[PDB]
Amino acid sequence: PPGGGEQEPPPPPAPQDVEMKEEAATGGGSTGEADGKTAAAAAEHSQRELDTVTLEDIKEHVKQLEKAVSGKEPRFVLRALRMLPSTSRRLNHYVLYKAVQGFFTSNNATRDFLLPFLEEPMDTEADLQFRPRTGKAASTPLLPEVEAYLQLLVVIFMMNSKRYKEAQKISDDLMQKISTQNRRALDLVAAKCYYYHARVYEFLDKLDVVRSFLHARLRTATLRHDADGQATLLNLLLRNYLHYSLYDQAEKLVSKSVFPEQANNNEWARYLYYTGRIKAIQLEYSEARRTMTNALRKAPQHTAVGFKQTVHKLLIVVELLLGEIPDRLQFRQPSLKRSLMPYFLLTQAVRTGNLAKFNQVLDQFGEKFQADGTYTLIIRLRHNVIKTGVRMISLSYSRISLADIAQKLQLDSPEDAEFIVAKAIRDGVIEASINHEKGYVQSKEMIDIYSTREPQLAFHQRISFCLDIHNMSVKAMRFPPKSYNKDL
Amino acid sequence: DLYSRYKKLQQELEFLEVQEEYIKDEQKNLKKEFLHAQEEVKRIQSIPLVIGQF
Amino acid sequence: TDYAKKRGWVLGPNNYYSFASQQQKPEDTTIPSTELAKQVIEYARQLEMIV
Amino acid sequence: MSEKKQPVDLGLLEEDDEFEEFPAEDWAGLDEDEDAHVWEDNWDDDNVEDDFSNQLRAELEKHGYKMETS
Repeated sequence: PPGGGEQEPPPPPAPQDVEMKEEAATGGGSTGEADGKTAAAAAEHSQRELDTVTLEDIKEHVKQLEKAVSGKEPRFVLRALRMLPSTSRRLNHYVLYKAVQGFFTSNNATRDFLLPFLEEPMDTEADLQFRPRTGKAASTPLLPEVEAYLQLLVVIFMMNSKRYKEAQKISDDLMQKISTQNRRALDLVAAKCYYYHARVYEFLDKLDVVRSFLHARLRTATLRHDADGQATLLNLLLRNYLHYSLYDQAEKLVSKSVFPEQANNNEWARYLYYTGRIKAIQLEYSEARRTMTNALRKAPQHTAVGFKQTVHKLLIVVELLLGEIPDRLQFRQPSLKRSLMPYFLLTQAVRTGNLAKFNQVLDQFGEKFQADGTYTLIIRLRHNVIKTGVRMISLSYSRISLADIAQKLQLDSPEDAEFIVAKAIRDGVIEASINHEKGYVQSKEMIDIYSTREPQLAFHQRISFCLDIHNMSVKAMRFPPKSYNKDL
Repeated sequence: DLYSRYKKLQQELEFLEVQEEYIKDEQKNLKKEFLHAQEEVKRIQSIPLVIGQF
Repeated sequence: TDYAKKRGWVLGPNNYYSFASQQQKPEDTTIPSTELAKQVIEYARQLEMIV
Repeated sequence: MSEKKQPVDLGLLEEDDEFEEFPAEDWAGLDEDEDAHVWEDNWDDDNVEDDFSNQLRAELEKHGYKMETS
């Protein structure tokens, strides 16, 4: 009784100041920032709100707060209500209601007052004037707080929060398309909503509702968008298409439209991993290699570690198809290390390529990579072994023996040697000379680079493409200084 | 007012439009003038001269 | 039978012959010098358009 | 979003809950020889090492016997 009883009212009185100061700082900062001209100043709170969201993703917020700390839940915004002029007595009220809970105690509870959150959104959310931005700035931050701990029958409470979200703003909207900074906020805000109860969705249900409406809301923007939030709404569609769609006459190349200015400094990376994951099933060797390795190298801001094990793991999964498999070399973090701790014996078992042993080795300790689903690219790997090994033979000498290298490829016949080597010949990835003088098969095996071999035409295209990248980077150092000198 | 704001505003679109090629003309001409006065104050600096001491 | 009318190649003395294989004469370098000149035009453009 | 990092990290906590500090200490048996040694070299050394961990690891002791026999 004295241990936690003496340290009980101590620890708590500490996130109160930073959360109230935070909601007054970004609330009064957002309203007090874009209040006069919201249409002139745009997206200044874009990075602010998302950095507060990623700042509160690692909240250790509620650990003990089920027991008599729940006074923060019935309290809310309460700024300048019931009359748009004459808010001075409400400036008194701001200190008053915060001071009422600070005299002795408060009658508090957790799960009772959830459903009448629409009492103020019926008449006045904040002021009767800035109702959209104050409505979303009021409701949308506090809904992941109470609808955190998605488990333990808060899924139904999440459904209540869903129908409240749609019911006040995103059933259609209050004015269809706000066409301001909170329209541009409401894109990724409504998206973030749909990601947040997308766990509720895939938890028991599947694709069959708001996702089907999200094409209509995806095109209700009119098209005149920059389509950043439209792309974020596309990302939940494509992640919904990851687990089971497999049809390619719509999303593959059909969904592929204008390719708008879709940046976010995250959405290139995760959008590109998503389209590389779905473009990874046809075994893309040129494109998804470089650009999916690029999407690995993007998003450095928060972590380069915890998520890029997936684009990394899939990346090396499709890299060992080509015969040349680079391991984890330049990045040191013990998350990808434990990620490849099962994968290491088999990815080193790629290059030597011993059939009967490594066939037993894969399924032998195969637990999670073969429990990862349907054995597809490993079942292509199982006969890609001799193709990458014979590609190492292509990196070795020319003539093919009937005992030495045929026995070495575990493949002992005159027919299958030239036959499957010829299956490497019909690829075109190699250079070989099919000749029979006595029956032995030659190859010129010329891996001579273009150094003194048509160089002008060769790095011709390198000059044009590289100068276009460097010179559009010159555009990228022209225009943001215009975005510097614009205000002054 | 409300529907007149469109066609009233279109004239402001055109008047802000006309500043584009104008600022192109200034930005192309005054740097040529800058190398005019730059080369002209350069050719003041001629090599026959007297040497003093500081 | 079918491949003599499908391929339409030369059928030699008990051998299968391969022609038109890496026979190509390289370019004159003149037309790619013209498109490189167009690249120089577009370098004067992209380097100096807004100026 | 970076909130889809959360179920992937729940998968990571299941991976760390597979073996609890059995691979950190046992693989730290190799890391204590491998810590602060540049791991780009440990991929080449791990490459030819794991290549010859099966057979003919040292093998330079055998080449003197390969002289008269080959």
